[PDB]
Amino acid sequence: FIQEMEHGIYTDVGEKGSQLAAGQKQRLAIARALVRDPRVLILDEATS
Amino acid sequence: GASLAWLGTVLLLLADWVLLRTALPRIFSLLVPTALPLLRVWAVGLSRWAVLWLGACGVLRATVGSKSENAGAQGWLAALKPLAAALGLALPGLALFRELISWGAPGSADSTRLLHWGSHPTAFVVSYAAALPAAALWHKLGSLNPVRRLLGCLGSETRRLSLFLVLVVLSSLGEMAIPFFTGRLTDWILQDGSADTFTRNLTLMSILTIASAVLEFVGDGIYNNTMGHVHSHLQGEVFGAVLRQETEFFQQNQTGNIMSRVTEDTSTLSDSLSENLSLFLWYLVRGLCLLGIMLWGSVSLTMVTLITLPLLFLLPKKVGKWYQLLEVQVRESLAKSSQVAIEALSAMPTVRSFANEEGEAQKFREKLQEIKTLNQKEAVAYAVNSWTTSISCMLLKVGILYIGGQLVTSGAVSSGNLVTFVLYQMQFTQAVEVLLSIYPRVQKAVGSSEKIFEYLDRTPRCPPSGLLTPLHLEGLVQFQDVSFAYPNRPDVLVLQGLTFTLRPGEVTALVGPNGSGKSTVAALLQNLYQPTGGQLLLDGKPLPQYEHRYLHRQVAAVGQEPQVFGRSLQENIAYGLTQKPTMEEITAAAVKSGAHSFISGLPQGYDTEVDEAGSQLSGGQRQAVALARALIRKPCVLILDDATSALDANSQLQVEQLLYESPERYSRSVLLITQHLSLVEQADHILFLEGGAIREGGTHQQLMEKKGCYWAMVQAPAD
Ligand SMILES: Nc1ncnc2c1ncn2[C@@H]1O[C@H](COP(=O)(O)OP(=O)(O)OP(=O)(O)O)[C@@H](O)[C@H]1O
Ligand SMILES: [Mg+2]
Repeated sequence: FIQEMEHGIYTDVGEKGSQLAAGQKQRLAIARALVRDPRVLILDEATS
Repeated sequence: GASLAWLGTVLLLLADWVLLRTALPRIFSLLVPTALPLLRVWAVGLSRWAVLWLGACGVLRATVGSKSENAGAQGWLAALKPLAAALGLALPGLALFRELISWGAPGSADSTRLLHWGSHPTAFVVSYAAALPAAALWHKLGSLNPVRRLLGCLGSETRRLSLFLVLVVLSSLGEMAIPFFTGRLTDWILQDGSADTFTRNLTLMSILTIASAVLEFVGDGIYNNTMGHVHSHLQGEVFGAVLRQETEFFQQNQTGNIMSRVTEDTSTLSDSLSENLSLFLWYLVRGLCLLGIMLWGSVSLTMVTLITLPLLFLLPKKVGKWYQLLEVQVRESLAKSSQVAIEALSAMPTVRSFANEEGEAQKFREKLQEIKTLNQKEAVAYAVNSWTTSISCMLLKVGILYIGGQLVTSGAVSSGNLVTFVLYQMQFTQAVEVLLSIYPRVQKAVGSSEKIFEYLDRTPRCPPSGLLTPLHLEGLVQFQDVSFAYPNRPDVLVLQGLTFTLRPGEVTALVGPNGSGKSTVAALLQNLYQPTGGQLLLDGKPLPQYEHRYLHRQVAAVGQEPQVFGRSLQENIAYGLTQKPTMEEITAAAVKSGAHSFISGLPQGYDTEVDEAGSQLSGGQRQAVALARALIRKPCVLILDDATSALDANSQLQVEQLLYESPERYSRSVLLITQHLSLVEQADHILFLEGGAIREGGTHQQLMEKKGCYWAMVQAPAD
């Protein structure tokens, strides 16, 4: 869904990610968490 | 037309110069005794005015007969009457005023020697030259910007600012009555043996000072109360206007920005208004008093002073726009800083969980750097404007001094009157400097109020609320070829050709992958957005035809991430009801939604104040509170937007009972957006909204038989 946006990864998401679906927000949060290559990963209702 | 009018005007001028110049003084000297020269002058002036007015009326009547030529000639002729009035009544009025001023020091030479001035060609030319500009100004005035918008706020408060002005004038009169009754200080204080003059003057001065102080006290109280009312009213109006806008206006303008505009721009505007308006009115009154004194001193030099004020006000008129733009930029930067701060302070767990306090600080510092670069220009402009005002008033004083010296050398003005005029003209120029300093502040206030007045004058891009409040509403919703594209990205269609119907007593599940458009359907059914195509009917009529509050108590929705305000749970459950419900209704709703179990266990029960973000309520409890809030209205249409995601087993059983078992199900239609197939399986209708279009529909058995998208979704985990 990122490539379907107007400007790809440079598209403004809105305040509190308002211009997004809930699943898109969860996927973006997962991507943010994974970009760090964390040693410990805590998925708190990451797939609700 | 024009030629006849010009010929008539020339004939009138010649007649006035020939006959009225000489014949009238002789006639009124023979008719009137010599003991009343003022009476002779008044009679001659009245006769001249009458003759000229009759001539002007005749010329106007003659010109009205023909209408073939332009109307400019008539416009010019319109000033013949005031010009004639000035010509006739300039001399007698001055003579009467001079006689009334003093009965022992006549200026003479006008009232007396009446024919010696009426027939005097020099005096005739002087009267014409004096009457021409006064008549021109009067005619120009009679024939008859963001600052007007700024000052329109003081509309309903005129009756109180008028009292303020009256009290200011009374205080000024009391201030000036001291020298006119007690004289100069040394006249009584220095005299040795003063018993009936020192005490009298001291008591009179003290009484006048006390009266002026009390008048100023009352006026200031009235003014401050009025300004407080203005401030409150303006803030309320701005907030209401902001809330009257459309749903996307709040996606273009962010929360902190709007909050800064509503709370901070208005406050600065009102403070500037109050300070500068009080200053302006006070200095206007005192400058008028100083002008009166100056006129008493030397009329010619006072007119010369009044001629040159526009020269002093030229430059401010040029730089006002620069001031406005500067202040607009300053307000915008402050709003951006407010947005950064609001966004950071509302998600502190997220900021700290990623160790990004430094980044938020850096963003705030960047906004503050913008504001700093603007403040540098503010300060430099302040210094330069101060220099300009000081130099302007200094040059005014110097020029008046030079002209007064020339006049005193030429013998036109006596030395004492010249000194008095100079001493009061210095104060007048100081007041002029104060007003010049006020002007940039007004320009900056315009700049500050630009955005809030844009809010106030903005036209919401949404239909107005209707008037339909039927006593009984069935709850039958109909989407007919409804299509929608979000206003920010109208080129993409989120919904394409949705056609379906919600009937009371039935449940219609809306299933599909993420981004399909289900929450968009819920938002359309709540009247948050208007469909671009098709039509959406509630009980056979469009949603905009229903009243706002009626519609929003007849259609209730539990959102995907329900919002809970910072109030007691009792106030959250009943949020928006005109009549506050009784605790029996609130507890019944909580029982229906399953929120009674945990609310009752709270130490304070339903009076438990909720945090701003609702962090006290865990996931599932907040959804139960939102469901109770939806259900307390007894709506005809009930939307559940992924409302069972966080509910535990007990609340899931409660919602299942509410949907498919409760006796009230027959009085409402439910749109059940969900992904829990347990509730979808019992749904009377199922709609697979994939990609914004309903790929399939029907009951559970039919979709399972079709082995289409629904079957694939159901058996995906089993693969
Ligand atoms: N305010 C908005 N402005 C622009 N596009 C938006 C806005 N809100 C949502 N969208 C987009 O509209 C599409 C549909 O969003 P919507 O929330 O209606 O889908 P959904 O199927 O209900 O999502 P989910 O299953 O994740 O809850 C998505 O592509 C989303 O990014
Ligand atoms: Mg959704």
